[PDB]
Amino acid sequence: AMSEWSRIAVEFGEQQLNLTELEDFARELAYEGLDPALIIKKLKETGGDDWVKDTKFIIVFALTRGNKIVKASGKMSNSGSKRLMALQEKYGLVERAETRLSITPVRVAQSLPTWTCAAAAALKEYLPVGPAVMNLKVENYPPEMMCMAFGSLIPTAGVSEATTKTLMEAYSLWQDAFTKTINVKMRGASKTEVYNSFRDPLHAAVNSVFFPNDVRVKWLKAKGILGPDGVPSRAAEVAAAAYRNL
Amino acid sequence: MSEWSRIAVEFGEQQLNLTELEDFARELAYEGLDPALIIKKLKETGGDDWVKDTKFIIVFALTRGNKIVKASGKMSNSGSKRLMALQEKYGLVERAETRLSITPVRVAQSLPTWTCAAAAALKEYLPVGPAVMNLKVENYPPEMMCMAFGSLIPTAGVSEATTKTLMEAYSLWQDAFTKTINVKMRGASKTEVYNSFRDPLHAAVNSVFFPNDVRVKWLKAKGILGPDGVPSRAAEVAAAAYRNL
Amino acid sequence: MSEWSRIAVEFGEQQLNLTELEDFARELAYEGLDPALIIKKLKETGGDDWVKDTKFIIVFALTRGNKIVKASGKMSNSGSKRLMALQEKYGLVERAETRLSITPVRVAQSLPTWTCAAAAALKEYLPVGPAVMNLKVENYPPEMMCMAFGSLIPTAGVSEATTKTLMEAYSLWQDAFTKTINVKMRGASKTEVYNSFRDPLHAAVNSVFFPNDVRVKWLKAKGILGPDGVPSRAAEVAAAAYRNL
Amino acid sequence: MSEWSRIAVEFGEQQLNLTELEDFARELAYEGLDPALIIKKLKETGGDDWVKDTKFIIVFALTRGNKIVKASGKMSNSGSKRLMALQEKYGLVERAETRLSITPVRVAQSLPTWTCAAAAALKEYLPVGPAVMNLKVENYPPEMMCMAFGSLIPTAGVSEATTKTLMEAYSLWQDAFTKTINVKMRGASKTEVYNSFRDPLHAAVNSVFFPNDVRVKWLKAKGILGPDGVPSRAAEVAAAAYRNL
Amino acid sequence: MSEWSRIAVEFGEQQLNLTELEDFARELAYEGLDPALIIKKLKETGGDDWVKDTKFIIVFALTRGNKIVKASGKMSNSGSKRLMALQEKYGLVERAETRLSITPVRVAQSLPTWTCAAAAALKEYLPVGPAVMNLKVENYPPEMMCMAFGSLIPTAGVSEATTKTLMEAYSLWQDAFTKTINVKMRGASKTEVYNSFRDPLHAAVNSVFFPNDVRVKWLKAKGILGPDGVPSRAAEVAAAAYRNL
Repeated sequence: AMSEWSRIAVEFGEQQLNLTELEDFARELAYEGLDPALIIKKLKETGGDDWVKDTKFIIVFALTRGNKIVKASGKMSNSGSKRLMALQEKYGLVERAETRLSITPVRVAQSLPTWTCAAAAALKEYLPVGPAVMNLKVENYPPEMMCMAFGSLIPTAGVSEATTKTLMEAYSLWQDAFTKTINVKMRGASKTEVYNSFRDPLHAAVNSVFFPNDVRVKWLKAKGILGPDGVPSRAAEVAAAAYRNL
Repeated sequence: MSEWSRIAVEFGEQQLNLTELEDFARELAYEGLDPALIIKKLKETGGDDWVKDTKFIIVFALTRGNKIVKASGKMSNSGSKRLMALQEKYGLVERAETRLSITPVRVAQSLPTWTCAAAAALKEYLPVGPAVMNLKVENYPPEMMCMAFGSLIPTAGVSEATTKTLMEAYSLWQDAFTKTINVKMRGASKTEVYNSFRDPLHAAVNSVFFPNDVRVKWLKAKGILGPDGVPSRAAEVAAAAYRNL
Repeated sequence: MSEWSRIAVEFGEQQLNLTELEDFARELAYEGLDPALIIKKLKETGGDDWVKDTKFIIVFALTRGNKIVKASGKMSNSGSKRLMALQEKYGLVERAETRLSITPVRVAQSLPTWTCAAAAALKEYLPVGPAVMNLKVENYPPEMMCMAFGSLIPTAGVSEATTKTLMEAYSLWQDAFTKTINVKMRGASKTEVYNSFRDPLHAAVNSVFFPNDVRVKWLKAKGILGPDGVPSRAAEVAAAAYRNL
Repeated sequence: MSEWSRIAVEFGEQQLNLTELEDFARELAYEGLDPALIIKKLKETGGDDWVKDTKFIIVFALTRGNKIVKASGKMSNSGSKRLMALQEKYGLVERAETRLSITPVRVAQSLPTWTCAAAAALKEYLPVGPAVMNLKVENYPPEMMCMAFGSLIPTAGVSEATTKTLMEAYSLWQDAFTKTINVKMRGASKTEVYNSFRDPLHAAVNSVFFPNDVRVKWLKAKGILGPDGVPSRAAEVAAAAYRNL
Repeated sequence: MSEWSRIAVEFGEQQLNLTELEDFARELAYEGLDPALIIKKLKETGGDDWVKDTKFIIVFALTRGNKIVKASGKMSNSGSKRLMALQEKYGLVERAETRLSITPVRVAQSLPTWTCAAAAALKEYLPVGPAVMNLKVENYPPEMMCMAFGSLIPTAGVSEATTKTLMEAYSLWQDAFTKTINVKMRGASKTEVYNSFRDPLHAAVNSVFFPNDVRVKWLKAKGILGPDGVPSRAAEVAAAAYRNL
């Protein structure tokens, strides 16, 4: 009212919302941890042959050591150090995901989710936070869930909303545990504060559409995490309950 | 007494000038932003694309905040490209250092009634949404879930009791926003957290730019103030929640 | 036994010169500011805009502190322009590093009786005012709601308990100030907080720059002392309140 | 339903090569140091002084750790000179960043039977020695009070319960060391403490450089294992005492 | 077994030279200062201003510590100007980097008996004076309220149990000083801060520079030890106080 600027503010408020375009903007700008297609393309293009061989290796590193290439290269066998650093030069691996284009080894593992989670369980005895830590909270925690990549495999279609919620709570057990075990800064945070530090990445993975739900459900059934009826395992239901109970 | 000592004393014998001083106080009192300068800049720069460009900036502020570069690595390709472009185009910055610093949130703050309505329509997208609020109160007004709602609390055409409830109701989200989003506030009391936002909120409320005669109408239309001029039920329960830690 | 050990042994054998020592201690003691240094600089640099300039600088100190650049980003453009102008005009700084360092607050401290009177006149604009204070005690004396008040407590013309009591009342505000305003010292003990301000508070009180015959007269004329030279009701309560954690 | 999506899927559809994988995991597994790399550098560079030089470094590592420069300003003048000489002479560094980095503590780890032997002799000089271990357990084996003892725990020629006990006894010191010395670990949980050394411990216990037959025969000679091949009273009680938080 | 592996094996089958090792350990153990060095530097550099110069330096150390520049900006002009001159004059540093670092406190520690006397005479000027210790203990010995006291604690000329009482009585001031002055030390257990001073204290007490016979005689001349060579009432009380957390 008072100035032309004041009136402009008021009239801008008088407008009517376009709910279809506001939504688009919202999703356009919504959190996103990675573009799996860009990482797979970068990888396959860069290494022609020897890209499946080279990628897997990057995934075992991510699974067992994280993103910290340089510190890690100094604390490993010579051949593993040698190859790791070779692959870093070769793919331009970075230790921190600054932009959409930055290839961290954990982004690599998150981009091939069903291979990673399978490798996780085969290697459960090498994971930084595996059966030891998990088993003393629940009997038989599904080892495929012991990695950053498992959230991409929780489905949102072909299962009940309750099933999807169970899988997230169960998975949160390991998320919360990994964080505490691994993150120095996070030590002493309430259960909610731990949660928030991973709310967004887990959501973006779940509600992502790159890895198709029908493939998820089948994988889940095949691993026993869902029964044939499409509802969680015993172990999942407990892990979920455990997590709801702190 | 040295010559100086004697000056110091004679300086406190002077009569106070209560208008001089008040004027001084207000001129130096914390000020959140110049919305006028912000709107003028966006319009003069954008031409007519400014109205859409703004809405797009406001949605960014609503769901991502101010950290443009960090957030551009964590979105879609369309979002990121458009956002970087709007930044280059308008001179957008991530920190509100000076009065001329155009931050996404300050843009949101300079078009209040749109932002809140957008926030409510985009409520499921907010970093502190109904997921958070509901654990504290059933039916938290979604128009209160954003940084811009502060400008809409009126101080004229409602009682200072109505005003105060709207601010306590609002302080519930201010609290949860801070505690949820920024690490430097872990294990901090309800009086420390309030203090981290005392200054901006009191300045938002007592801003003269966005007029109170519209604030009351808009609140009414949005059911946060009833027709009798008093808060809704959802507000009163929200105030009560905050009053009780 | 040889021969530096001998020098050491023989060194400790000497008789102390208690005066030598006590003078060394006074020279090396904490000192917060040379008020005369301050006032002299202001009066030489600014001519007579100096009396106006100081008030306005003091109001800045009383309501926003020492943070010249951050504050100026967050205030009316009028206030912002005169602040940066006065900074350059007087070489105002943000941190006291040397005795030469002229900060707003030190300026505030160099004209005590004016500062506390304006603190009183502008209670509602203080970052720690009657709001925070009434949650502690009924009627907390407003003149004590600033950094300047310490300089006004008497070490002569009153009983030593009177002095102890004024300082105990004051530490209510001091403690409140720090906790409310220091980002560090958040989960910190009472004495820990007290230790953050003992040395300056003690230095301020024991200062010889501002005469006690004026302090007592002013304190009585403000009612913080009664005519018999003893604390008021609300001062006695404030001490006990500080005493009682 | 995308080119790249279809790639991810059939990718995750591959059979694992459990041997491919086991090998990658081991290659990428945490490795504390390459003792063979270490010995070979000390012996190529040291010629024959190497033995007596190594002994001196191992002694500094045992009693001051790895912080060469800071420690040299706080010791005797001769020991300080000899420190800095051996540093230039062998490229001794303070942090183990690469596999090539030669730290005193690493040097010590590369010769664990000597190191643990000489640690028991130097028990009164150890940062964490018999005073701390006696407030926890009767008769803590002195050979254990060092970073090198982990390598001496065997996985071959003893029961796998023997091994667990030996790791549990040892963790008592390990836990005490980190709490005593690491300013960060202060006020952390027992688990939080165990994690910071779980990895290097398992790598040491599981290394193949220093042979299990020799580890066992040595521990027999030191009575950390009785003739049967099972723990000592002290190991057993020390084990139990670590277990009980 | 093979092949560098075999070197590490035979390296550990080498007999221990306990003469070699004990020497190494002493050369390498913690040392706080060559006080002879310090006195030597001061006498040669200063001729006879040297005696009065040191006295002044020590008063500085006692009441303000080692931070020359920071403190010189918060004292009288007189004291600031003399302090800086002495720093240029003597090459004074604020931090104890190497054995040649002559810090104020290090000067105080080089002339222990003088310092503790000076400390007791200036007890009210000390950063941790009676105000602190008087709450903890009735009549805490003022000579112990400084860093130099530990060199005075005797190891010979008195019983082992007497010594432990002094080290314990003293630690009460040690504990108090560290907690009350170092912020990084806040929120920390008793053992965490004891460790903070354990090495320096041990190094002082066990030093051979200052002869034990003087220590005892001097302790006696102050009533810290009675004529039979035993701790005072104040001594045993303060020790009890310290063992009782």
